[PDB]
Amino acid sequence: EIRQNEKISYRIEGPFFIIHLINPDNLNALEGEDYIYLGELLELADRNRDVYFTIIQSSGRFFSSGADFKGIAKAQKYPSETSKWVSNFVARNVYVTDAFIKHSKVLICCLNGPAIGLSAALVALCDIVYSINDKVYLLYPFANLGLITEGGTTVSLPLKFGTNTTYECLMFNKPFKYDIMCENGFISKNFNMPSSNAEAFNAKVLEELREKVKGLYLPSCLGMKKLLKSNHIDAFNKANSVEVNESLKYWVDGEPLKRFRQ
Amino acid sequence: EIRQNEKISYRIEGPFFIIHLINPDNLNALEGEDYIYLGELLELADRNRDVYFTIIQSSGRFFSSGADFKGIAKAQGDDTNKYPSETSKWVSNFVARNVYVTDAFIKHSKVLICCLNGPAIGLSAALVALCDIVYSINDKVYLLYPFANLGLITEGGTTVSLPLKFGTNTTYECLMFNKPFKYDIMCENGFISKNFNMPSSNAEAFNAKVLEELREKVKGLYLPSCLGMKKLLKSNHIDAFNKANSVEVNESLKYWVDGEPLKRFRQ
Amino acid sequence: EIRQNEKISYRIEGPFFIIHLINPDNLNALEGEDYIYLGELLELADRNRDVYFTIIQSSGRFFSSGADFKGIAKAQKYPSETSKWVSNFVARNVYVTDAFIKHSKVLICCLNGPAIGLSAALVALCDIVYSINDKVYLLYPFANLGLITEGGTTVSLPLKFGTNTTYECLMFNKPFKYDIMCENGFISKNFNMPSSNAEAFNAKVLEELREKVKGLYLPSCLGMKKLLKSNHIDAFNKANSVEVNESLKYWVDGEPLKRFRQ
Amino acid sequence: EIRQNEKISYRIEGPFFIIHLINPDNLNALEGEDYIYLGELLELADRNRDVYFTIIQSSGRFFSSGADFKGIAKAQGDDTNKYPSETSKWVSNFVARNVYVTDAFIKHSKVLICCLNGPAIGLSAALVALCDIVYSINDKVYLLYPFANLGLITEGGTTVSLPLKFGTNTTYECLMFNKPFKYDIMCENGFISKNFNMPSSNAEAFNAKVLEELREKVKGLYLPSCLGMKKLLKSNHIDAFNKANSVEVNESLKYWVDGEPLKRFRQ
Amino acid sequence: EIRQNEKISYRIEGPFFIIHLINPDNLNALEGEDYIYLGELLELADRNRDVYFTIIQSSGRFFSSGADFKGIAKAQKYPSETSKWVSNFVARNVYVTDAFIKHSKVLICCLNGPAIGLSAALVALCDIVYSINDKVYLLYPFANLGLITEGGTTVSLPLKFGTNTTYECLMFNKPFKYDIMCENGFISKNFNMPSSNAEAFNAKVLEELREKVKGLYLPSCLGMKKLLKSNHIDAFNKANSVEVNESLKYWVDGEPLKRFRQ
Amino acid sequence: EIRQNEKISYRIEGPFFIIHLINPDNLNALEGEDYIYLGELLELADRNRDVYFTIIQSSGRFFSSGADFKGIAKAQKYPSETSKWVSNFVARNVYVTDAFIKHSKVLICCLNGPAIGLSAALVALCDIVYSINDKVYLLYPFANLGLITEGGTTVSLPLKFGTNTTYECLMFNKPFKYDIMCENGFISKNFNMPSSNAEAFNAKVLEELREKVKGLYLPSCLGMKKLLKSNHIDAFNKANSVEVNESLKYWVDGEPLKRFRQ
Ligand SMILES: CCCCCCCC(=O)SCCNC(=O)CCNC(=O)[C@H](O)C(C)(C)COP(=O)(O)OP(=O)(O)OC[C@H]1O[C@@H](n2cnc3c(N)ncnc32)[C@H](O)[C@@H]1OP(=O)(O)O
Ligand SMILES: CCCCCCCC(=O)SCCNC(=O)CCNC(=O)[C@H](O)C(C)(C)COP(=O)(O)OP(=O)(O)OC[C@H]1O[C@@H](n2cnc3c(N)ncnc32)[C@H](O)[C@@H]1OP(=O)(O)O
Ligand SMILES: CCCCCCCC(=O)SCCNC(=O)CCNC(=O)[C@H](O)C(C)(C)COP(=O)(O)OP(=O)(O)OC[C@H]1O[C@@H](n2cnc3c(N)ncnc32)[C@H](O)[C@@H]1OP(=O)(O)O
Ligand SMILES: CCCCCCCC(=O)SCCNC(=O)CCNC(=O)[C@H](O)C(C)(C)COP(=O)(O)OP(=O)(O)OC[C@H]1O[C@@H](n2cnc3c(N)ncnc32)[C@H](O)[C@@H]1OP(=O)(O)O
Repeated sequence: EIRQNEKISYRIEGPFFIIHLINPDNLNALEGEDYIYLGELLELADRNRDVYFTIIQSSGRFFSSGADFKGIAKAQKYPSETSKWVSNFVARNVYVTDAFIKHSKVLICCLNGPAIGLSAALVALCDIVYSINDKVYLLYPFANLGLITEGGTTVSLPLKFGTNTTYECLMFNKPFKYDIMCENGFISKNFNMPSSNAEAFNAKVLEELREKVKGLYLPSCLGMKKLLKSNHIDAFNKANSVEVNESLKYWVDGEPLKRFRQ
Repeated sequence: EIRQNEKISYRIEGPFFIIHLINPDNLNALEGEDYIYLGELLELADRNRDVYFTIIQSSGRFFSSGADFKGIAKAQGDDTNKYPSETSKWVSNFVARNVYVTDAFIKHSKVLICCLNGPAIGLSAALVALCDIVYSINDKVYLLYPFANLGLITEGGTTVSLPLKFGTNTTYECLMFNKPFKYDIMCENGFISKNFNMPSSNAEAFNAKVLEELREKVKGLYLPSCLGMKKLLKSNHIDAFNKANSVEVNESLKYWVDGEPLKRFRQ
Repeated sequence: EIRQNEKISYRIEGPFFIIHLINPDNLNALEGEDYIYLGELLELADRNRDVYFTIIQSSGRFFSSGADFKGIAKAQKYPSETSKWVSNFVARNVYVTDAFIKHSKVLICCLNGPAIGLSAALVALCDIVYSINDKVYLLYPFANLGLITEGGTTVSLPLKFGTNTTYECLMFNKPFKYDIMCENGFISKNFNMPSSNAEAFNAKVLEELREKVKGLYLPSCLGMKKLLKSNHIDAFNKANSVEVNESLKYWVDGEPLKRFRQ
Repeated sequence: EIRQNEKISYRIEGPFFIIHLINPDNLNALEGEDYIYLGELLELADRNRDVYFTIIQSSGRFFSSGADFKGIAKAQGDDTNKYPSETSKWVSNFVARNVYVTDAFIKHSKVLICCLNGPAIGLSAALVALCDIVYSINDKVYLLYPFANLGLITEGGTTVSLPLKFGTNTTYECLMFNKPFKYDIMCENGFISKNFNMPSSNAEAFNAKVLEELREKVKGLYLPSCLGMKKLLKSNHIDAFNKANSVEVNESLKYWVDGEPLKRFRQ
Repeated sequence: EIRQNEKISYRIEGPFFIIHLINPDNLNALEGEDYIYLGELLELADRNRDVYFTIIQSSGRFFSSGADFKGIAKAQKYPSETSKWVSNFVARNVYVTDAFIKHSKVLICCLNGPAIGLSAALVALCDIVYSINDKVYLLYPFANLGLITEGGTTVSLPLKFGTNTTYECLMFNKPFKYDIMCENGFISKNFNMPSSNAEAFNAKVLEELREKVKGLYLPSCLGMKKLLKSNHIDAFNKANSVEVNESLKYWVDGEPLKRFRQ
Repeated sequence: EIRQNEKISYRIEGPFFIIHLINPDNLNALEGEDYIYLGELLELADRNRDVYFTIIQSSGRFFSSGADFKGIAKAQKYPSETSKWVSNFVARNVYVTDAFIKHSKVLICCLNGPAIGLSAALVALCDIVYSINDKVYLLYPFANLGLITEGGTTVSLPLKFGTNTTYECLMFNKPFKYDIMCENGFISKNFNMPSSNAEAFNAKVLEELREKVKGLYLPSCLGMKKLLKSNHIDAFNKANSVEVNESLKYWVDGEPLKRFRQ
């Protein structure tokens, strides 16, 4: 049981809890409350004993263009700038990043197009990623926005792409392109479908997943994930706290607001 | 430069940045915005190159009775809505404040000294346990962490600080059964570095006397060494504190959302 | 549901799962299968959603004199000495130590008299310890038996008694006496009752516990323990594996067997 | 000095301690006592001051098909009892063997080289992933960890070794869906240091050719440097491996005791 | 302010602190005091608030052939062999490795040819590496010199090249060649220029860097690096201390000196 | 085999390797080369298979007053201040601290009077400490000398005395007195003998040790220590490297030299 959100839906099909970003006209840009909603859906999936896999799917040509700048401008009532940003940015980010970090079900991202910023951080926290075609990329534009690492990217990017690649991309605001994703095994399967039909891609992933789970003992999947998660859980939780608190001086100084308004 | 707050003041005297909780009629109970203010003051002290020591002092017979329950009830009565869910409300009201103020203490680079003029409770007691040095007014001080009785869990880094400073077995006895860490336990674990043995009716005299002794003790010291040493000492547990901060604040949410603390905060 | 064991019983009273060592004529010395049984009882308590506290109580004048030497002599069928000790010692020790380390309920030991060896290791893994009187002590006689640290004592003893004290006691086979236990806050309450009535002591602890839990929100107790456990869980699990494997060369060399037979 | 085992032999040639799995008709499937024997051989090599490299070689078209299911069925049919409970049985049969052999690999101080003459499966594949260097016979080798299909979880340190050597996302795809780590994935992650590109019908020629190249490569090296370097490299993940060993072996128990793997091991 | 060194110069251009190894006739082999000098330059760059990037460039056909053996022979006054090597090797290595490990500016290496030994260790500690052409390699000849890992290679090589590749190269004294560097993303861009003009390569890298920093908020770069560094800082500091002390027995035994003399 | 040193002797008696500081007229103040010598003696004891305990004893009324200031003034040939202090301070500290941290034999300190500075740091690295009488203290005067923590005190002091006590003593240059030592179990036994006869104290400790080892299986002592050491070995090695490098800016700035001259 949870409120409805017009930008994000979910459903359950057998052992699969499927979350769908459904706002393609705005490239599935997300506001603060939408990130919170996403975290609440993960927590709902996590409490359902019939769910073994949580699948995140999107719509249109982008997975998500990241945080909604119009919503950010609306957040610019509180005794100080610090208090405002603690409520609007710190809170949201620590909550949703935490929901991904601790999630006990196998978390699969269907990457139907590019992801940017905090949405791309969340993709990097998923356990398995499938791409629609070779035009997908991840962009973390923090240096261009006057921000720093978010959503656990301090840990996930070096871990999944290597340290030297991560510095080149983050320091100079360059994308992690399809080729770098394939070379680091970030994408487990490219479906090579046209960008004009995310829907067909999403259905095809689900169809393959129904085939792949046949005969598996699903509690083994969760048992294995529980052990695998313990390799970096501490580093992720440490990073979440420091990222969110260290970002405050950037917001309070004002640079991101200037730049979020080109 | 910072706004004023009627419940907390500060001043600078030489190398000392002094923070004073000044609401003794309410036992220096603090609302969310006051915890935030406290974190902002630490960050202000941390940026001031003339400050080597940040001293936290209070007033009256309590250091602080903890989070203000009236303010907590305000975050439940509406007051428009103005939140799409209970989760969203508690993320903004509890998660955010706690993660911010705990972090300000954990990372503080100046020597952080607590003048314990009476008991401390809850999140305020957690902050006392994050200070580097603690002086007590007399042997009637105690720390109480009443999480089990409020339907909550560890806050303000107590997951790490209590076992570290009081031992694990003592921590379980106190936290599981809502029992205070009393003066004798504090002294036996070296938590209190000096008991001034003054009457509880004059926090003001105690506070002045601590400052007077501190002015004497710093004479002849090379103060950048103090900071250099703290910078190394902090690295022993910094990772564990930062990890605990994130986890404590997120794991509390289900307790707030379930509603138990609100029932219990009501008497 | 579990088999019966004549040396160890259990019962449930409200939120308390009570385990009772009931072989005072043999000072509650335990064989390998009894340590395993103890681990199985912990795991049973851990799965019961009505249990919040697991209380371990004993009988007579000793809590437990440790591993039963007669049973050890019986273990002296297997292709090698290594294989024998892997089955008899390694297996038992890793299993029972693990059951204590991961236990999610609040674990309380009623110390009715001295504990020795592996039984004393288990006492040091409990969250809270109450003593009957000031004659209790813990002895870890590994240096005298030709063995090394067991039951997580590599971590628990320095953690609960300090490093320098631990070296003095372990290197020279000296007890951790009541005074050192009180000074390190290892014992949370001394009941100051006569050693001739463990039964009255055990009942009195339970009576105080029923009083102390009134008004508490018990899920908070478990929530707090779950966070507290994460401080050292990794070090305990690492120690368990190394202790058990490093002990093998001592058993295979034969020294403990000579000495276990004075 | 050690007993003989008809399924595994060893010999020493100069600085090389060579272990050979010699039961190709059964795809070098191993029973519990064989895993133990393998650990004993590692410990023997580790104590020999003339040995600098421990080389593991196999026979036939498979490196090893993993744990022998017939032997597993023996540990279920009785065979007197002779165990007070299912838990006690599995502690002795599974827990004990796994924790011992995994530990022998994790702590081994000599350079550990695997000659991969064909596929490896299960616990045997876990041991391959614990070796320092791996050479393949041809591009048809693969590693399979079929835990999800057997109703089990990670074994032999794979909790740590697979994400470390293949990356996290690749590891989840393979483990969650019971898919092999194929040659191409092995090459792309640098898991295989050299592919010899020889036919699968002659493991013997492959094994000899690896040894021949190794005799050439060690010429002129100061061999104590190899060991000194390994001693430092091992410290990067030694704690994580030891922690994982204990947890893997204990967490598997509920899967054995519940019975699922026995049903599934039966076809 | 710092003394001059004829083998290494530096200059500052805008946000770039540029260090130039300028002894191509000796393949930029470095003596102990030159490594120390290099550490001092990093520490100077680190204290300059206008510097955001520290760029290390070399000359000729080699980046650096490593420690100068003629200088080593000079070091073979002190009460013991141990005391001599503590002063000559331990001290310098622990200092320069530490300067690279803690450096807070973005550290970029312009790899104009091969690097060997301690110089190659320093290349592996840089955040970003650009290569002149596909003939560059790194060689860590410790096994052939009778030494062990240096300059944090205990951590940096498995981290950046993987553990199995690291064992093959280190155990058998084999280079990490261009192909292995590209496959692990160690090199972020190959400029594909001729080895006869390091100068042109160096100028071209600086030109591209000036282009890539345009529009970026440079304090974000440093903020991000400060978080990224925390992933492995503890392991690097631990390794530094252990590498330098464990190498002593190799120097004192004398093997490296015999071998440094062929 | 090792050279002789007039300020420090050693001998072997059965399983005991006994190191004796023998310069009471100068309160056993030690120069750099004497610290190095002390490290070499530990490494000699560590390589001797008949040694199970390494015992450090001193003479006169002080254990050691710390680093010899006259020797420090001599050290104030080198291209820079940095290079000088790297050779004189960094090198020696990193070497001797490492020798104590890694030592595999049981390390016992006979505290015949106060210890100061780096010598007191070494006392805090010993496994077991016995005091002559209740007038012993440890003083770490770093704040008064314009230095920072040394000899692993960053880790050993909070570990053995607690964090709040450590801040009070270090920040304000106050001694850890006998009472604080006894309350934290730092001292395992006070012999309560007069300060005018260190020799009798030293002989009495050895006599009690010969009595306490009787019947023990000494390889168990070492086996246990090897496991106990792993609890904090990484933190000690990390601290060693950081302490020695971070102290440099204090020496180079000059403050300690001014203050070492009163
Ligand atoms: C509390 C949470 C804290 C948040 C942490 C902050 C960090 C982040 O999440 S990063 C978000 C920063 N966003 C960016 O940097 C913008 C980059 N995204 C882009 O899409 C690029 O502009 C670009 C060039 C790739 C898009 O090209 P293009 O496909 O032409 O986009 P466009 O056609 O304009 O998109 C369609 C519509 O979606 C809207 N839209 C797209 N992205 C966003 C966004 N991030 N925010 C708001 N609206 C957006 C457009 O305004 C446009 O509206 P309309 O149809 O009315 O013109
Ligand atoms: C964003 C932040 C999230 C943090 C979440 C939770 C963390 C916490 O801080 S937990 C702390 C919650 N507080 C408590 O459990 C205890 C608070 N209440 C108490 O009064 C003291 O504990 C107690 C009982 C020891 C005081 O004893 P006593 O000396 O008798 O004082 P008492 O007479 O009760 O109070 C004196 C006056 O101060 C007021 N006051 C004292 N503490 C508080 C408080 N915490 N909130 C509101 N008012 C308070 C009283 O209401 C009373 O006012 P009035 O004169 O109008 O009656
Ligand atoms: C698979 C698991 C691996 C096990 C890990 C191994 C490490 C350990 O657990 S340590 C166990 C080692 N045990 C010891 O060192 C023995 C020390 N225990 C003692 O009780 C001491 O002998 C001592 C002096 C304190 C007891 O004094 P006391 O009270 O006079 O004992 P006592 O009167 O003989 O005890 C009563 C009976 O219990 C029996 N008993 C007591 N302890 C044990 C024991 N550990 N094993 C077997 N039987 C025992 C006695 O044989 C005696 O039998 P009876 O009544 O027929 O004479
Ligand atoms: C204490 C230890 C605890 C460890 C617990 C679990 C960890 C594990 O090791 S899991 C591994 C379990 N094994 C498996 O899942 C796969 C084993 N079975 C297989 O045959 C191979 O995987 C497979 C299917 C790829 C082989 O393909 P293929 O080339 O067709 O060989 P196949 O014809 O099946 O077998 C050849 C012969 O060797 C025998 N054999 C092969 N592997 C095994 C085995 N693991 N156990 C018993 N017999 C085996 C076959 O029974 C067959 O004998 P026969 O001539 O009498 O029919």
